[PDB]
Amino acid sequence: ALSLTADQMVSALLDAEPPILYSESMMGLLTNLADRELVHMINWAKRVPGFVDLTLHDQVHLLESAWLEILMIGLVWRSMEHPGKLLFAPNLLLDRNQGKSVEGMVEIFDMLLATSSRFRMMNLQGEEFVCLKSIILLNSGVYTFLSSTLKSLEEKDHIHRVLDKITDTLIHLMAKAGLTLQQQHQRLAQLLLILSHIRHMSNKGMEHLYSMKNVVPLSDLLLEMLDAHRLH
Amino acid sequence: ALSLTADQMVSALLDAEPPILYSESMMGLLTNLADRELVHMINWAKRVPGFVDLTLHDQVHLLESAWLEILMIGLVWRSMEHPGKLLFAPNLLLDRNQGKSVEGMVEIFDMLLATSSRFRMMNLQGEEFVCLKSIILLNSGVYKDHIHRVLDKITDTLIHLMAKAGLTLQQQHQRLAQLLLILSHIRHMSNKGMEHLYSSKNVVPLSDLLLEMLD
Ligand SMILES: Cc1c(-c2ccc(O)cc2)n(Cc2ccc(OCCN3CCCCCC3)cc2)c2ccc(O)cc12
Ligand SMILES: Cc1c(-c2ccc(O)cc2)n(Cc2ccc(OCCN3CCCCCC3)cc2)c2ccc(O)cc12
Repeated sequence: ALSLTADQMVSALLDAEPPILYSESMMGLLTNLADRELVHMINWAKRVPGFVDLTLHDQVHLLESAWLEILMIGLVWRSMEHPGKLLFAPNLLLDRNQGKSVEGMVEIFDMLLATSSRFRMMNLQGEEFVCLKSIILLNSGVYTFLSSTLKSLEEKDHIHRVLDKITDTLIHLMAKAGLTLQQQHQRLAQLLLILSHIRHMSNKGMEHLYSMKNVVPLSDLLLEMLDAHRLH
Repeated sequence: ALSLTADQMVSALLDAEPPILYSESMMGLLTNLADRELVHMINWAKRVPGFVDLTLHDQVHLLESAWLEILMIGLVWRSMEHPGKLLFAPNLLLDRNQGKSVEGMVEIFDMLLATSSRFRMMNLQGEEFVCLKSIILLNSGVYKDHIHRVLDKITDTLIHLMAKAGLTLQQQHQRLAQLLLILSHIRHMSNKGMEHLYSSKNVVPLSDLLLEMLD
C-alpha cells in the first residue's frame, strides 16, 4: 500500500469502483437504493489500499463516520452532467421540485446541486474523483477515534501515510495533465476545500434523515459486512 | 490587493490577529465571552486582504457561516499547551469533566481536544494558523471569483511558508493537504456545535448584528 506508485494507486482505485445501482414513494425508493449501495460501499472500502490493514473496529468507525459523505460525493459525481438534476440512479433522475415533495429535502437538494455545479465548473476528472472519495473514507473519522492506545496511534499513523500517498497521487495526476506547479497546489487546495462543504452537507443530511427516522445500530451492520470469514 | 507578496500577506495576517479576551454559570460565561469575541472577529476579518472588496452582503454571509469555526480554531490554537484542557480564556480553563456538566457538550469538547492534539502533533506554526483561519473565513460560505482568487493566494502563501522551512516539494503538498483536511473536521465540529447551541435560535437575523458591527 505504501509502496504503490501513483499510477498504481490510480489503477487500484479505478478498479475498486462500485457499480452504479438502479432504483427498483420517492423516499422509499431512495432509502432502498442507499441500503443496497452500502454493501457495495464496503467492498470498495476493502479495496482502498491500506484500509484492510486497519483493525475491524477502526474500519467500522471510519465507515460509520463517512458513509453519507461517500454517498453524496458519488451522487454529485453522477449528477455532474445533469444540470439542475440529481442522478440518484440512471432511472431515478430527480429535480428540485421533486425534492419539495419531501419535507426538509430541497435544502439538501440545493446543496448537492451546487456541489455538482462546482465539480462541473472545475471539470473534475474521474481519476481525481476516486482519490477524493478515498480521502473521505480515511479522513472523516480519523479525529474521532476515542482511544489513545499504542495500537490506535499506530493506526492513525498508517492512515495519514496512506492519505499522504493519495495526495501524491492527486498532484501526479495534475502534473501529468500539464498543470504548472502553482496550478497543481491551487487545484489540490480547491478540491480539498470542497470536502469541507461535503462534510457540511453530510451533517445537514444526517439531521434530515433523523427527522424522518425501527433500526439495527449501524455499527453492527457495518461489522457484519466487514467482518467476513475467509471461507470464500 | 492580490498584489501582496507572500511575506506581506503573512505580515498583514499576523498583525490583524485579535486579542485574547477574559471572562469576569458556565454556559452564561461562555456565551458572554463568545459574544465579545465576535466584535473583534469582525475587525480581524476587515483586515484580511481581499475581504473588504466584497459586497457587505457577501462579507456578512461569510461571517454568518464561519464565526463558530473561527472561534473553534482559535480555541484549539491557544489550547495546544494545555493537554486535556480548553483555554476558553486565561481565567476560564476547563477540562472535559467541566464540560460534562453541560448536557451535550462533552462530545464537542473531546473533538476540540483531538484537534488540539492534532495541531500539536503537526507542530502547527503561527503563520500557518493565520492562513488557515483566513481560509475558513473565505471558504465557509462560498457554496465567487475574487474569493477564489484570494483563496488561491493564501494557498500560494502556505506553500511559500513551507518552502521556507525547508520542506521538499513532496512534503509541501503533503502538509498543505494535511492542514486543509483538518478544516473538514473543524467544519464538522461547528455543525455539531451549532446543533448543540440550538438544542433555540432568534427570530432577528445575525446578519443584522454583523452589519452593524462593521460600522
Ligand atoms: C445523498 C443521498 C440521499 C439523501 C440523503 C439525505 C437527505 O437528507 C436527502 C437525500 N439519498 C437518499 C437516502 C440516503 C440515506 C438514507 O439512509 C437511511 C439510513 N440507512 C440506510 C442507508 C444506509 C446506511 C444507514 C442506514 C436514506 C435515504 C441517497 C440515496 C442514494 C445515493 O447514492 C445517495 C443519496
Ligand atoms: C468552541 C467554543 C464554544 C463551544 C460551543 C459549543 C460547544 O458544544 C462547545 C464549545 N464556546 C462556547 C459558546 C460558543 C458560542 C456561543 O454562541 C451563542 C451566542 N452567539 C451569539 C450569536 C453568534 C455569535 C456568538 C454568540 C455560546 C457559547 C466558546 C466560547 C468562546 C470561544 O472563544 C470558543 C468557544
